[PDB]
Amino acid sequence: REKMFEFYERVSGARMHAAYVRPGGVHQDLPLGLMDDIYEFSKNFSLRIDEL
Amino acid sequence: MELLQVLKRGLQQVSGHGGLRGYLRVLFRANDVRVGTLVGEDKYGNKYY
Amino acid sequence: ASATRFIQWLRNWASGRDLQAKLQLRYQEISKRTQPPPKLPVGPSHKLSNNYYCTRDGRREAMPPSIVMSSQEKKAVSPAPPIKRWELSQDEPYL
Amino acid sequence: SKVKQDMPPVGGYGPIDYKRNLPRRGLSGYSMFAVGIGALLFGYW
Amino acid sequence: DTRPTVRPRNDVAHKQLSAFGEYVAEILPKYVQQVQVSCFNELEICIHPDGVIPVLTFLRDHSNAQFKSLADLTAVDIPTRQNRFEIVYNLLSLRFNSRIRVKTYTDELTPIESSVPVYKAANWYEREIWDMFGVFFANHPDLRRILTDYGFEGHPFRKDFPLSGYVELRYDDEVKRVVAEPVELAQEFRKFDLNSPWEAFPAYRQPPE
Amino acid sequence: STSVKPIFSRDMNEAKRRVRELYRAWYREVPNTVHLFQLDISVKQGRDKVREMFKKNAHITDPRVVDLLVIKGKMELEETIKVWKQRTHVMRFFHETEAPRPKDFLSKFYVGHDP
Amino acid sequence: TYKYVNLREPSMDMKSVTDRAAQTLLWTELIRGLGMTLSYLFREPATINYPFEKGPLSPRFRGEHALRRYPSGEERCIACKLCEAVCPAQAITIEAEPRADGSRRTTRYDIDMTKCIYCGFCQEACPVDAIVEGPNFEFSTETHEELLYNKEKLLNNGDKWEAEIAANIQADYLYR
Amino acid sequence: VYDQVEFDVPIGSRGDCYDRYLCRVEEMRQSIRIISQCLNKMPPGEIKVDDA
Amino acid sequence: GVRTSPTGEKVTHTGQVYDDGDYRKVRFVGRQKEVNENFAIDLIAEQPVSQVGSRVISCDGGGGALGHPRVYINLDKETKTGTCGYCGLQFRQQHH
Amino acid sequence: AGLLKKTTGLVGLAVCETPHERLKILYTKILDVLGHIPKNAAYRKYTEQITNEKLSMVKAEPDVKKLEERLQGGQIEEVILQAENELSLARKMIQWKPWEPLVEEPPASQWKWPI
Ligand SMILES: CCCCCCCCCCCCCCCCCC(=O)OC[C@H](COP(=O)([O-])OCC[N+](C)(C)C)OC(=O)CCCCCCCCCCCCCCCCC
Ligand code: SF4
Ligand code: SF4
Ligand SMILES: [Zn+2]
Repeated sequence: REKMFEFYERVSGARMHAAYVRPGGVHQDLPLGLMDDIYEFSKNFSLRIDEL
Repeated sequence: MELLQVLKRGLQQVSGHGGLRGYLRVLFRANDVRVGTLVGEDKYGNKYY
Repeated sequence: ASATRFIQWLRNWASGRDLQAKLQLRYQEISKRTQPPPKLPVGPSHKLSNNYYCTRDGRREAMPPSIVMSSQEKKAVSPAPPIKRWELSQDEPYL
Repeated sequence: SKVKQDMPPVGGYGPIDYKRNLPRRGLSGYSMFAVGIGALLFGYW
Repeated sequence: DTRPTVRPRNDVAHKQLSAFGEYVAEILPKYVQQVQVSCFNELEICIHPDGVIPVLTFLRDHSNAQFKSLADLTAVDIPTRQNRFEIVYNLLSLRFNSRIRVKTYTDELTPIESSVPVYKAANWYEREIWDMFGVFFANHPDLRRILTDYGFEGHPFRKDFPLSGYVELRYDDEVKRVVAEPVELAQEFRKFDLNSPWEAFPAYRQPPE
Repeated sequence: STSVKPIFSRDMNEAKRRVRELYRAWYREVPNTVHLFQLDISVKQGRDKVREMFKKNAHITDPRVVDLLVIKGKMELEETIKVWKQRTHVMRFFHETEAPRPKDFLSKFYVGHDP
Repeated sequence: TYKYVNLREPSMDMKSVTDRAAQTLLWTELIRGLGMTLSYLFREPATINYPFEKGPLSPRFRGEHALRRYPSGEERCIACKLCEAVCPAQAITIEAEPRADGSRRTTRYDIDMTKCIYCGFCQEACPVDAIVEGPNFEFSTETHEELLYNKEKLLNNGDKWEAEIAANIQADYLYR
Repeated sequence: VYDQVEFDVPIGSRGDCYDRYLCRVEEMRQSIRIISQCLNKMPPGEIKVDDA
Repeated sequence: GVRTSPTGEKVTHTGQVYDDGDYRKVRFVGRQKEVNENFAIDLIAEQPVSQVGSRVISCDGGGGALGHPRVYINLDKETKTGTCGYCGLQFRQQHH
Repeated sequence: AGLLKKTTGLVGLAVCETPHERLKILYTKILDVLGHIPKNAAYRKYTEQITNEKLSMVKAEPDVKKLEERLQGGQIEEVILQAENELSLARKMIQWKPWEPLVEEPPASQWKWPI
């Protein structure tokens, strides 16, 4: 969860209350390199679920 | 064999901090005894690793 | 990553999974924290001709609600066609 | 200059696992019981 | 539907929902007062407040409806209307993948009949309406405040209730308890007048008086 | 036009029956409330306050309004009896901290601009 | 599409029945769970040595408010009051008057940081990049009054944090 | 764009707290399934409606 | 610049100071009155006037999108210097 | 029919060993109830039309799984429950009498929005 707050904070600047999704779309574009890091989180997340 | 290497790394930390006196200073001030590359220093005395 | 080979085996055996391939601590595979400057695209309305707002004004295309009835042998109907039964997943029907 | 936007790699990202993987483990039920019975007999003796 | 910025229109739903409105009005003339379908395709049935149970039961149980889920039940305060309170029922039909809104009205003193017999979800929703707007639902299992403080006097969501209320709380050491006192604000709420003097939407222009 | 759905009472005589019944329940309940909440007031003080609240509205003549006031009272009874309330809520009727406010022209004049 | 999470029936052959019995009597599955906790024991902890180590942040981070300057040293703020109008919390209070040189400048610029929700709307609304939510998050106080910021406080924060603030804007102004 | 992503809906059978646990845990897996598709089919263009 | 009152309190760039008989200066007893020492009115005046060769000049404040909205300043009056309404910079037309 | 289902899949809903017979009994019951309703009422004319459709499909198709597909009401046990609900509604309509004209027209501007 801490790592996913880092994805909120990188798009919006807030770990929780981003206020990112607004009527008409979103406030700012994804910063470069974010999707690569989201892929890394997703690649290793199923294992964390299995441990649970 | 791996254990012996690990123990060497634990003693090189003591020398890398300037000896036992330096090693203990950081242990009690910082609760960490890792040794890192000095990126720089500021005008107030803080060191960055 | 700094774990000795014995410890890697011990925790791999106990867990039962190759934990060193999918470590939960990020190392050097993350993106750089300083990135090249972007250059973002422009919208469909960034045009110098044939771009009158009266042709792309959604707010002004909204109309007041239609009044179907007001106090002021048909076949029966449903609010919408009956819903379609779902199909079992072919990826993994049963967990 | 050309547009630069956070976009997927040209070939696409590698496959991402999502299904459950609880590996099967251990010895058979018969074998585990036999070992326990064997330890008792040796200890009793 | 090639205009990038404009919401697409779905006429198939508009024709479908409009017909079902005629269907309800024909079947329940005694209570239905108006049926309207919006530009973004949502059907609203407006009824006399004495048909809440008949209309809701028909929608729940009729085989060409089957609105088994009460998604929400709320109220709106419109002071200018002599019946200031508009009671709104939003229902979901899983069988037909459709939603319908039912509207009725009441005033400060006139009760509405509780819908708990039709949907057991309405118990708490009706309690909230009473607490927040002061509308009484007759024959309710247990009608009592749900969101406001114990002993709170007033109905906050009415348009005539001040935003910051009439009383505020603090702890007093003399009596060694939390006490309520009239509200005084170090910084008064600043009312901003934002409406523009120029009309924006001609299609909704109200006929001149 | 004047024909209106009732709440419970069809006339003021039937409503005033419910007011009196409610006063009975409150009058029985003050002795327990003082004991249970461990208040530092007397039973007479609490029963006086109940009388004051019932007196405030002594002017109404609409059966429907009286029904609502009775409904609201009965709710406050369920709260107090069941100890949903707390000592702070019960003691808010007595306004102990609020220092007396002036109620004569000269006193209002010396302090502020209010009527 | 849908899948069934728990609609499997067991096998009633003797080997399967015996295996389940062993699981019941020898607590195999419970022992399995003990292994996972044992594996985690020999993993490196995720803890950081705060305050000597800090958690990562981005240039977009919304922190302590500051009032900025042009390179000349002149205040960027022109008292337009757009920040005051957009603030969802009514946390900003502004009074303005003509300066002795005729400039449109503020006499009051107060932010109640106990009303702020740190949403950044006031730095979006500003047309001159004057009010910014800076990087700092370590400004906790021993009293409430210390969190009611006036113009002098916000200007000192700008002069205190300008070097970091400007660099972060340089990184993100193309996304804005 | 939930109609352009493929995912399976977990369904219970006994209506108990255990089935709801399994639905939520399996819903986490499907979200990873959706995230993989969103990462690879992310389109270029603007991010807020071009109507100022 | 920061000038001090007869009581000793520092005056702000808005001219605010507590007069001798005001009780509100007790809040500074044992603490401080925070005043920014860089007065923007004094620093802008230090900037030299720019000599340009046109009747009209544009100012964005510097930095492009990091400055202020672009405006155009008329320099046809020789009894004054064109000033920007945003950044306070002054311009003058250079006699051709 | 075929092999009986082990489960409907819905909690609290039990498999019916005699689906066709139960449906025929219920749909026929509904038509009897609708007889008491006045003829011109639209509830009678519509409820008859759909119910007689459903009744015809039960008699035509012996197999349950084919019947479920044609009825488009989910599992046959879901359909049976819906029949019971309509029967309950039909009996209530007789007392409500919603085919009668509107009780009262709303105030002048009750449904006007914006105000
Ligand atoms: C050979 C010559 C003749 C002599 C033969 C002697 C008999 C030998 C065969 C007997 C088999 C006995 C098996 C062991 C006892 C079974 C216990 C039992 O009843 O389990 C059922 C119980 C119940 O399991 P359950 O899930 O089936 O419960 C429901 C039971 N039914 C369905 C039947 C109604 O299991 C447990 O006890 C769970 C305990 C939970 C707490 C576990 C904590 C973790 C402990 C892990 C470490 C354990 C190792 C400790 C070692 C200590 C070292 C000092
Ligand atoms: S960050 Fe948001 S809440 Fe805080 S002062 Fe700015 S606009 Fe107001
Ligand atoms: S929006 Fe910017 S320039 Fe306008 S009043 Fe606020 S801080 Fe000053
Ligand atoms: Zn300028």
